[PDB]
Amino acid sequence: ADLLPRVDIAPQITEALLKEMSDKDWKTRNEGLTKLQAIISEARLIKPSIGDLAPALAHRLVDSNAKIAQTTLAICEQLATAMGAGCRNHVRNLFPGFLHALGDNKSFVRAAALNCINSFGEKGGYKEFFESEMIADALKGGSPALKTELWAWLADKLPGLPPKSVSKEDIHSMVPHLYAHICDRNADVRKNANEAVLGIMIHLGFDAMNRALDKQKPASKKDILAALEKARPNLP
Repeated sequence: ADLLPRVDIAPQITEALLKEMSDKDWKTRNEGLTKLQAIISEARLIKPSIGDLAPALAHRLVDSNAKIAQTTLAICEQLATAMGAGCRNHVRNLFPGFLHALGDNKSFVRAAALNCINSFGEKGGYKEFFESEMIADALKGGSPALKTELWAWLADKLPGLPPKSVSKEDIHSMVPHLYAHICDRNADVRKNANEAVLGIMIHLGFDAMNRALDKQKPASKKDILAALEKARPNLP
């Protein structure tokens, strides 16, 4: 922890607040989030201890009501700012929900989701995103919009992350999806997955990716190998 004065808001995350947040009526859930927003604003800077709030927010990130889901993204961004480095403590709960919102039909929601991701990344470190196959699981069953956004993000971020901040094994888990999506039926997915080849290789290296190609025997081996060969001369 840094040496800033930080308020512990855990005592304010009451059973009643959580119950209101999870009411069957979306307007009532919204009232809960309204109270939550005020709690965070009034504290300004907070400790990482938030009671059972993180799993509660995770459910709201994937709320069946779009307004609630959007409001929750805004609250998570507010939470990141208030918590600073402590936000890494809650990545396992919240990141899957952020990733899922990247698949939204509406660009402003995808943007809010990206902003949450990058806020948590900057404040708590990107290291916690590359664990437990959260990214691979999102890519796996992913909508075209999600795959488009997520490959762009990986292509953008991986080349600038030091190896210590990225689990090699978690990057390995992305490789089958990379090899499929390089050939995706969707032109945006194809473009962005190809752009991510270099970033993946910066962390795994050519030999490991080529071994994966041989072992996994995906379709279009010639095109996958071509992509690996195209990226290699651009490695650091």
